[PDB]
Amino acid sequence: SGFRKMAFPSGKVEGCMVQVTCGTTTLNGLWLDDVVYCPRHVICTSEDMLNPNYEDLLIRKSNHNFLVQAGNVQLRVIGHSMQNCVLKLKVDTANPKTPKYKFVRIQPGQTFSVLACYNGSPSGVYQCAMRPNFTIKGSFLNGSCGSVGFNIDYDCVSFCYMHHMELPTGVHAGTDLEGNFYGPFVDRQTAQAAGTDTTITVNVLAWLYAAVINGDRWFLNRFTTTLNDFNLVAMKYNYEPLTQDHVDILGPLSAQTGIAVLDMCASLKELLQNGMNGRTILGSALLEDEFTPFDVVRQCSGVTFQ
Amino acid sequence: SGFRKMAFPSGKVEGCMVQVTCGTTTLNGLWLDDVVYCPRHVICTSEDMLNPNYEDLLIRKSNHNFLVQAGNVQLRVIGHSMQNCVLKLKVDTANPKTPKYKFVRIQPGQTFSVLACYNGSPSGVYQCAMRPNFTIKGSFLNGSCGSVGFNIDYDCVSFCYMHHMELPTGVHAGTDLEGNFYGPFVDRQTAQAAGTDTTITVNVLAWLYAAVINGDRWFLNRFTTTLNDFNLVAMKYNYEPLTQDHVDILGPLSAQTGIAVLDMCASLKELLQNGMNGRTILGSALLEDEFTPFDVVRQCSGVTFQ
Ligand SMILES: CN(C)c1cccc(Oc2cnc(Nc3cccc(O)c3)nc2)c1
Ligand SMILES: [Cl-]
Ligand SMILES: [Cl-]
Repeated sequence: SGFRKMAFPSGKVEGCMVQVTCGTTTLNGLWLDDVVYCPRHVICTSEDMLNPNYEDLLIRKSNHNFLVQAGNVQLRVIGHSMQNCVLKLKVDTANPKTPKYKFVRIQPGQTFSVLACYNGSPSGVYQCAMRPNFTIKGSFLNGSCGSVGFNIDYDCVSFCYMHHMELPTGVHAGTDLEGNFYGPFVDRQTAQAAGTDTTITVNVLAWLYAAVINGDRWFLNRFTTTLNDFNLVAMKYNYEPLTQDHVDILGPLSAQTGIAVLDMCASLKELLQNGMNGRTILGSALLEDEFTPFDVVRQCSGVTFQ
Repeated sequence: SGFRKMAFPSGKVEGCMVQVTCGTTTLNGLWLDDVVYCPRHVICTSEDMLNPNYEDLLIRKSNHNFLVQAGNVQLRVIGHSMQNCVLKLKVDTANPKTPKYKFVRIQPGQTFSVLACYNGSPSGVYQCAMRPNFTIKGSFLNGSCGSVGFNIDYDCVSFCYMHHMELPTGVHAGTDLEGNFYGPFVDRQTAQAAGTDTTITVNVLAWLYAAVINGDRWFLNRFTTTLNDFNLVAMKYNYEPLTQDHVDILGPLSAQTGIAVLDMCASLKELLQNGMNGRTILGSALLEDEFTPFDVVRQCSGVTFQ
């Protein structure tokens, strides 16, 4: 038993991390097969940060201007190109540590592990959720750009995030591995509106199920509700609307606990309308929304999904 | 910026994880050089866990009773012996991925990363604190026994914990890698009292410094406190007493922020007495105590490992 924010083991990703330097600036790159991926603002200086012309800056560069180091071994760069906001440096050697992998663009509300890195060397690993407003709340210092987010299914690493910037609000923004930013953000040193955020309803319900499985049951009540009534409450409390697809995804947790999904929705409704009265759920004094139903099952391997 | 509960990169430890099966009992082992370390209760049957005579059970065991799988390959047990509560299986093949390592017995209040494993395969990684009462509040399901906890310093993995059991209360107990249990616990299926626990006061103060570094400052006040007077309030709220040694350890964080240690104590004194009034610190609605002063500096400094 127990329930803890749990990241994926990072070994497979560690072996892909390298250090990329262009003139002054160093950040991290991801070496897969014979291509290194890194944020394109590596080719930038503070003179250029408010409105970089990335096409012109890249024209001034040549293969040998990109210093790429995998641990202690220097890599030979044989080509470069820009795809959206990432650079792809072709190297003469395929990474012998390349895992089985895919590139994926995740949906808001999905979770992933981040391997925070500096100078191509790993520093730590933690779980993030892609907020509804397409930011993440991580731990990213100077030089952490190019650190990636990922999920592991058996033996395939699905890379879904590369870190590019911290907004003036202190939250974080980045791209998929094709270089496309999550959300409306751009790679320039400017104040940028992140949309209104909201709480990931389906994740709160999954975490309430995890709590019941772990023996925390005080919030269970004698009430039920409708999807429509619940969604009225959710909208009032800045929660994401709950769809039948969400109900469907919560099915296996409903089955293990025997608590109908709409009964749990009535429990959540009461928590939102009355607060938690100073009590806790799974060690937390607020309602947690960064565990997916998948995340919960992984840590409660008693429920039946297949 | 940003402060997150962060585990060490787990790659070096993943390469040492194997599966140990004895009869119908499978758990995890740690393969360093030509020895596989695992909990000795792997040799117990269901009906033997009330009061096993491990000496007699081990005598009855033969090398071929221990099936050890390392990925696709099964190792060949050529030796079996017992060191306190850990079983040591000599194998005819040394681990080529053995990292630089030490065995270390940690102190209550210190933190370490746990690599949760099942059937010899790493499942996830998270950060824990050894509680003052020598338990840990982890996330462990059946078969997780043998999962290890560790720290990394530079390039050396310091193994400090091996998981052995879940207490009937749902917290967790284990040994150092010499097989000595942390706390008053023994490896028999008995109800065992874990001592009264306390909050790690030095860690809470370290975490408050982390919040100030990340822009959370509302808790700060212009109140003064003596160490002795703060300890009167701490004892009322089941906080462990703060010593000069603790004050000294927080020095670097006091220097970085310009907030004297005892002034931070005055801040914590108010938070314990009046609570948080619904406000949060670093996203949390309660006081966090699983970050050491080192953890805070390490994170806010970007320290890496290679
Ligand atoms: C997207 N992103 C992170 C980005 C984009 C383009 C250039 C780029 O490179 C920089 C930006 N800023 C600075 N220094 C700096 C110091 C104090 C205040 C200040 O606003 C800026 N140094 C390099 C980063
Ligand atoms: Cl995830
Ligand atoms: Cl630690």
